Amino acid sequence: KTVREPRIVVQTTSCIDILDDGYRWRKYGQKVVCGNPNPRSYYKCTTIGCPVRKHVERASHDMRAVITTYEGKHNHDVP
Amino acid sequence: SNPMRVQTCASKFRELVQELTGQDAVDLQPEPIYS
Ligand SMILES: [Zn+2]
Repeated sequence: KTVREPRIVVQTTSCIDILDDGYRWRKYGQKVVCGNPNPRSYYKCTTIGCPVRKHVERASHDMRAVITTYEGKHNHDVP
Repeated sequence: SNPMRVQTCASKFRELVQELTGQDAVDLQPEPIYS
């Protein structure tokens, strides 16, 4: 079957990389990327028994472009 | 320019692919000036 669940990617445009998604999160770390001053930050769900992650980044080629990458799905609709 | 999409894909979809999934991505609209 085609691999996607590890690397659920979501793009948007915004004056900044602070964005909402209707879930609740803690941050566990951060790494550097090419072509942009901001770090990529990584998060994990704070719902009980939920092993979902994401990482969030601005792009190199614009101030205004922003991407989130999720890993696994939340079986919960409550934040 | 095309306008700031901000929250447009922040929905709680079930699938592996959010409804506006592209090449991670481009504005599909016609450019009123040169690129
Ligand atoms: Zn969760």
